[PDB]
Amino acid sequence: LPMLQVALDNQTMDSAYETTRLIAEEVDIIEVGTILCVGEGVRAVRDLKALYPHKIVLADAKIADAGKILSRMCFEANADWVTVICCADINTAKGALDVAKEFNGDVQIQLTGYWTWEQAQQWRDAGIGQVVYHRSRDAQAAGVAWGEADITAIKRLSDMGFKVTVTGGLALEDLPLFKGIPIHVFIAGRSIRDAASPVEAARQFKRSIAELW
Amino acid sequence: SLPMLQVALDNQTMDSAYETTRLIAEEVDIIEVGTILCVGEGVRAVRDLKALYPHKIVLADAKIADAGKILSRMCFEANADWVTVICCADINTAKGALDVAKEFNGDVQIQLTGYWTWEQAQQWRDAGIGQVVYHRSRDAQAAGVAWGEADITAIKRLSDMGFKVTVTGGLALEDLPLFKGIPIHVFIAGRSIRDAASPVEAARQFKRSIAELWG
Ligand SMILES: O=P(O)(O)OC[C@H](O)[C@@H](O)C(O)NO
Ligand SMILES: O=P(O)(O)OC[C@H](O)[C@@H](O)C(O)NO
Ligand SMILES: [Mg+2]
Ligand SMILES: [Mg+2]
Repeated sequence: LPMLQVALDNQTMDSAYETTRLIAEEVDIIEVGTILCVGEGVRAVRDLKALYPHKIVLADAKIADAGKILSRMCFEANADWVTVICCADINTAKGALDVAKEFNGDVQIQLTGYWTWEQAQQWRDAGIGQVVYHRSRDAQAAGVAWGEADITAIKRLSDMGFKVTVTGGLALEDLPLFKGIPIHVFIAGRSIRDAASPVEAARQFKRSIAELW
Repeated sequence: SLPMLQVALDNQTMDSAYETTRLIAEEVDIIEVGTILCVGEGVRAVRDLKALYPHKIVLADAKIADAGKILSRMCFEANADWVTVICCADINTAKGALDVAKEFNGDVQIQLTGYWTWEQAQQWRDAGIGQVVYHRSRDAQAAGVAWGEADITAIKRLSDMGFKVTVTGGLALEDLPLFKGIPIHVFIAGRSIRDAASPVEAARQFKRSIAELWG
């Protein structure tokens, strides 16, 4: 089954803990959001992995350059996975991946904004096994909806051999769009954190995923 | 005008950054909180460095990729003057960051790290972005990528489009003459200042060379 990931897009640890204290055990992966990485720094990764060592922790650092340096910082803070932004030089993804292997972790390419199919082939040739297909929140706010072009692109990435994560303002009702595709992870940030009942929101996601896959 | 000099504080902790700034804060024009320091310490790095050096321009090199308004606002509430947005970001990300920047009488630079297109550049101009950072990736550098002709051509084209262009990426003193004759807004030096035997003298050498080349 597709795993469920909660995005902790919080500015401070105490704000993040307001969410984790409700739903840490209701999800498979705990993401330190980019907002939290910039707010608190990599202590957020160290702290959350110490709290939830049995969970996969993702540092959503969106690394753009200095792949080995920034990756090592996250992995030394005990991240399982790190993100590299899609426009990074290929050597940045390669550098992050080399460090990830030292820690038995993994690298995901975050597909936020502009990227190309040639770049996608480079990631595959470099040994990258995970991509995050992301509808940007700012695109969403400008009226961009999930659509058939997304489903097509997601299928194409899956066929290239990537494990695909899907994210970007996902609501419970969006899940059936992706049916039949071997999605690795669905991320929910707002739709879990900001729900009247975060526990219900997480359980509904898990229920629906179980129903559909 | 002479190109200004910006120090990149790509340190993992505040105390390491201060080992540099206590030497060169008054020897450079712009103090950058490097992406490595934003990730190492969080946005308190911006707040603390601006409190130390409130007369200096402080750049938060956050390389914002999405959530332009939220991430911009965090940096500006920490008293940043400038923030970076990564070149692949949705155009509405750049716009959102710029909207917030205007509230704080700050500014946004697009960081040209990695892959981007001339269509995207026209979009940034049309959105009201007035600065770009032309960057040779350190990982590209380590893979043997040198500065050269194609860079000069693109930097000129960016300047002609109306951007103030910052040049950065493993710059050494010996690289500066490649850019002579171009109205460069800022040169950034991270490693070549921080890691010098004498950071003060490294900064001063950059300043002397710049004054010779653009004087
Ligand atoms: O479900 P959302 O609130 O859209 O958050 C998930 C998304 O993937 C973010 O964490 C993110 O990385 N935005 O850039
Ligand atoms: O002079 P460097 O050590 O290359 O550092 C300057 C560069 O602009 C970095 O701060 C950076 O942003 N790298 O992505
Ligand atoms: Mg995220
Ligand atoms: Mg920088």
